[PDB]
Amino acid sequence: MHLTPEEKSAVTALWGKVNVDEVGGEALGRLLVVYPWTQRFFESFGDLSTPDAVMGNPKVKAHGKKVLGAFSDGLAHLDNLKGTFATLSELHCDKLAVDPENFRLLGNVLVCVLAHHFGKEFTPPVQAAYQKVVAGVANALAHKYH
Amino acid sequence: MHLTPEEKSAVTALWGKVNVDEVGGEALGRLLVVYPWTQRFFESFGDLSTPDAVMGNPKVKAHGKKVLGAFSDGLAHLDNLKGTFATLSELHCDKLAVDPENFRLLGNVLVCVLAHHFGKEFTPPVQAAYQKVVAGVANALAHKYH
Amino acid sequence: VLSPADKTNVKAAWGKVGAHAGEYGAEALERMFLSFPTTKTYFPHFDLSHGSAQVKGHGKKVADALTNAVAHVDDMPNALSALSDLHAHKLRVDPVNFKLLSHCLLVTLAAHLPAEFTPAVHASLDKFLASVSTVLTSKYR
Amino acid sequence: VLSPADKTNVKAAWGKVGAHAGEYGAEALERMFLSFPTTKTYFPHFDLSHGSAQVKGHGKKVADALTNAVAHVDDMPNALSALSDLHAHKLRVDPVNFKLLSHCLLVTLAAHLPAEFTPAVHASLDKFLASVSTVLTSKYR
Ligand code: HEM
Ligand code: HEM
Ligand code: HEM
Ligand code: HEM
Repeated sequence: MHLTPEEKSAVTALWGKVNVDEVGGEALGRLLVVYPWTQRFFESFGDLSTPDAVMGNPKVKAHGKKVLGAFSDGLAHLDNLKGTFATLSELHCDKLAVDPENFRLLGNVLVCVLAHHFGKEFTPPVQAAYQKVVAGVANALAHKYH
Repeated sequence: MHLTPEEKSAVTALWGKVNVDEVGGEALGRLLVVYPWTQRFFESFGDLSTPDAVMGNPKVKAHGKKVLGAFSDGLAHLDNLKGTFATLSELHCDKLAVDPENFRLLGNVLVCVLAHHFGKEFTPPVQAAYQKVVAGVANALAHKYH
Repeated sequence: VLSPADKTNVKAAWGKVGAHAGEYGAEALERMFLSFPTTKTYFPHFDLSHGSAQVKGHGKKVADALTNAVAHVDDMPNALSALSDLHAHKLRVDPVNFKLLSHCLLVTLAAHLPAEFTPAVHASLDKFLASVSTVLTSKYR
Repeated sequence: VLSPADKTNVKAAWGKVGAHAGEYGAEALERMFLSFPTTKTYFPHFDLSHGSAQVKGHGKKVADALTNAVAHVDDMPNALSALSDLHAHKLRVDPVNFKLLSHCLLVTLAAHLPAEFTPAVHASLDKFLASVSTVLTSKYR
């Protein structure tokens, strides 16, 4: 990453306050609602016919927690996101056929969820550091596509 | 810059056949014509009112030749684009204030120009190598923005 | 296209913004300049420092136009004609930048309107900002 | 919006494509698969090998749709309604990919129509593909 010790600390410190379970379910759910076309990958989850049906779907909530989990662990390898997400990158390419653009949509949704949650705490400088992390993660995840 | 040896050879082989004077003027002219908003940086160039006015403007031709010149030099240091383009990156940001998205538009127009010029010789695989190259140059020119 | 639900959602959210639109306008810009520094290339004549009067001023202008847009949600193209003109023929901002401002505007609303920033209102606001972006860039070429 | 000039330009260049539309459709796809590998994620069920009949078959369908759009240049939203529905509801291709194909289509035309691919026509063809992409993506949300 091209994070400043100061930027690194900021990320790290707010993260410490995150409930991954809740932020994960909310980020994935919002994605499926704001950008409806991302639902193409989750037909097996059930009914995503409404915001309510999406936000309430337990399969969604649990996928969300799985996703933020892996994300969460990547924040511990901020100096080598590439190496941390290599296998996950191959998987998303070769098995899931997920367009990496989805990685970027999620990232933005994630930033909105954090703002939502931390109000005042989620200052311009703090968002700037997070924008750098979500972009970095999306890049690491898309790195092994071929 | 995932340039395979064979991709690098292909880039190099075709570049050998290019008349930079000519290609430079066509690529710049075509940019000002296809994306007229880009004309914002050249109000001192005179009449850009029509395609002939643009394509034929001695000022557009001279600047195009300058830009492609710096690009050709870049092609000789595919290994170190960032180093190669650092002072130029700095200038475009600090003095000229050129949004880096302009570097990507120019890259795409250049690819179209190469196709125009080489016909069948600009094969699917050759286009793919140039796509990597213009992206690499666009990124090197944006590296010093802040 | 904005559905009736969408138009409702937007008018509501914006309703809550009220007398703070100007400050939210200013906050959205600050967040844009820090997060997407390439956007600064369009304000070389500004003092982009924190709490700059130019930025505040501009923030009000932007906020006001959004207000006007919400008010004429049914006739945006007509309500923003002059602004579409200005951007296409004078400012000539690259279309990609509109997405960056839109994004910073959502984050700002989210951070100030917790209760109101539901997933359904988020979806509508996003669509809205997209529509406004389309209108402001429709006369580019 | 497409001007009369643009309309003439597009009928003119497409006119020349004639009977090779099919083949140019296939080649544009191949260029896209090679330069923007991420686009492949939408054709996991395809044989994307050089000279694949699946790609050939597909190129033909894409070209038939463009040809249809040219024939109805004054009513594109209607002429392509069905395809708009398909992409929005079944295929659900992310909008960014439309610009990638558009680009490969332009490279293909340039490579085959040296005489007609003038700056003016290049500009018109680009506005055209962007309008086609807009229609195809209009019902996404
Ligand atoms: C922050 C970015 C992301 C991370 C870290 C991530 C991580 C993961 C992980 C850890 C798994 C578990 C699968 C396994 O290990 O076998 C998974 C599965 C999956 N992901 Fe991703 N993912 C991300 C983004 C996305 C997005 C944006 C989508 C689609 C919108 C997506 C679609 C899927 C699908 C369809 C599966 C398979 C779930 C199943 O087996 O039912 N991922 N991802
Ligand atoms: C391949 C990408 C590019 C390269 C290698 C390049 C290179 C150069 C060079 C060598 C100069 C002259 C430096 C000097 O004056 O000291 C220059 C100046 C300039 N460039 Fe770039 N350029 C590129 C893209 C662009 C684009 C896309 C634009 C605008 C759309 C742009 C806008 C300008 C302007 C406005 C000037 C100064 C013109 C003047 O002398 O008044 N450049 N560029
Ligand atoms: C949400 C979409 C936007 C809206 C509603 C908007 C609205 C406005 C308004 C109301 C003005 C002032 C008009 C006047 O001075 O009478 C303006 C000017 C301006 N806008 Fe846009 N804007 C938007 C997006 C953007 C973006 C994304 C950029 C660039 C990143 C931008 C760059 C500018 C600049 C440079 C000025 C002139 C500032 C000055 O010199 O005072 N705008 N805009
Ligand atoms: C203007 C650009 C495009 C046009 C004119 C177009 C047109 C079409 C047409 C005519 C079909 C066949 C429908 C049928 O079965 O009758 C189709 C299918 C399809 N398109 Fe699009 N399309 C465009 C852009 C895209 C892009 C950018 C992608 C993704 C990279 C895409 C992905 C697909 C897929 C996956 C199918 C289904 C293929 C199959 O399973 O046979 N399309 N498109």
